[PDB]
Amino acid sequence: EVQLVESGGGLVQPGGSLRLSCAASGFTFSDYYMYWVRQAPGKGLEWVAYITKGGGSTYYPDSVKGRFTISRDNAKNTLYLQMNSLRAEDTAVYYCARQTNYDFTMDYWGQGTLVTVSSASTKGPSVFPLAPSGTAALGCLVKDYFPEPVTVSWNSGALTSGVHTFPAVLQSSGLYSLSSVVTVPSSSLGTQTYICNVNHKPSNTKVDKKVEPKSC
Amino acid sequence: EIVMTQSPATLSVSPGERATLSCKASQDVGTSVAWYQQKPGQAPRLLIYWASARHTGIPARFSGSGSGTEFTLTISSLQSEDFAVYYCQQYSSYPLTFGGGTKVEIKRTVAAPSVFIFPPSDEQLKSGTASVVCLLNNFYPREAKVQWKVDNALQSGNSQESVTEQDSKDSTYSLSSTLTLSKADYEKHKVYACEVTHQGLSSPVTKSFNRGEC
Amino acid sequence: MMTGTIETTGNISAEKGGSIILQCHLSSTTAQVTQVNWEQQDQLLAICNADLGWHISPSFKDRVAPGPGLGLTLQSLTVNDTGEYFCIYHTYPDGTYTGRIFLEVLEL
Repeated sequence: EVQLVESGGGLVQPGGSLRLSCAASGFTFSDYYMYWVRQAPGKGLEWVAYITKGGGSTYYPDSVKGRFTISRDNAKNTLYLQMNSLRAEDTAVYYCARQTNYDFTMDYWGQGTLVTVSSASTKGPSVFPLAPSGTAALGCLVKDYFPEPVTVSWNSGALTSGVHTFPAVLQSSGLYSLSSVVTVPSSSLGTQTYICNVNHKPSNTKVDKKVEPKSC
Repeated sequence: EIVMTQSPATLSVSPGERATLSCKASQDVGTSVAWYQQKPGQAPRLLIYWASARHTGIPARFSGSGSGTEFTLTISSLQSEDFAVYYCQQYSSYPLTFGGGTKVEIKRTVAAPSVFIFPPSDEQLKSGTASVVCLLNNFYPREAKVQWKVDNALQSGNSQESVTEQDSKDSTYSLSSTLTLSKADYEKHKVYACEVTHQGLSSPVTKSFNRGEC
Repeated sequence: MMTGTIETTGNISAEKGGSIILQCHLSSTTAQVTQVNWEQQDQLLAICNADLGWHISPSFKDRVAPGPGLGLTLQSLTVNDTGEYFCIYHTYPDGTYTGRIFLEVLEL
């Protein structure tokens, strides 16, 4: 089964340099032409690079020409994107994608790496409980962190239906916060326990908080 | 560069109906147009290539057409899962260009929100700031309004909201308003309210607590 | 087991700046030709897809025109065009047949 797994995204400072990688599995990598595509937060799709089967020809749009370099290691089945002189407008999810062997477009894509270019520094979040007072609601508030992203599970992936994790919001602090909530049977409140699992990999923060009706 | 224009950028279509997305080209691109479907938090997947050919594994109610400069994507028997942003792309000449995207919102029947208020945790109050949050759950359409009042004083310029993307199975939105305050001003007042209006509500819905009770 | 053969238009020497026709033909098989590629060792020039027709690679748009038939017309030859060209037939149920054309763009 065809797989494109990307890594190397992160936070890096203006003018800095970063190298993304994309590991291919499930097809003959050396047979395929490859691209990188980026997408700014809340924006559309921007083609960024193109490399031939072998590596002998490369193309880039002007926006990025000179600073980004696409390469490949067909022995390791891995595609790379070398980024230099990173400016603000390079913040984006970066996708790798293989070219159709039946046409000249983009057949299959990786999940993407977020690349954040900024002067601000990594900060972990505080996890606070949203406690329940039919159907009942509760959840976790995740306040003051940088950069994105943060991931929230419930009961370490067990509790999945009824969960809403909201888009992060940038506060005036220049820091982000969000909330995750789940709706549950009210009957289930005094019996089964509800734990959120907050993970902020940039700050190497992992926290599990349990929400219960508050001790008044 | 060849400029791909997708307009409207937004379309609201009822379940079961037929959506028609448009993609114009600043110059002739032949039939070297593709269409991608991008669901939230997900990589784009390829729907149509060669202007009208359907990628394998793609349901037959997706169909593309067009040549030259005017292209079209048509989603028949539209359903909740089809909520996505759809981009056209030309590969006739360099540089490769994507269109702006057209978000297809599924225009389901009106659903009133379910409101919930959460007072700040004591563990947060140990740090000087208190956050009071209000949840609006599984409603349609998107437009909904939230007013905070502390001791019946309407709050302003101290809240922030976030809406989820349209749900892929029931096509509703959910919303969170967050009131951020000093612990100082939090402790100087006692009743905290979240008041919600919405097209599915015959009359405004309020949810309250009194700081220090239960 | 795999009976077909490729004829070609033969190895080419041509002056800079002209246009020239390259073509192959598959014979002595009845397999269905699902796709024909034109390549250059590392570069894909054009795909004639069974029921869709011709697409020229975007990096060759104005250098290559499709046709005649399953062939190509290279348009304004430069010394850089010198090299081996391949017509690659994807067929069912025989498989992949390949024919080779060498092109030498001279500056007499």
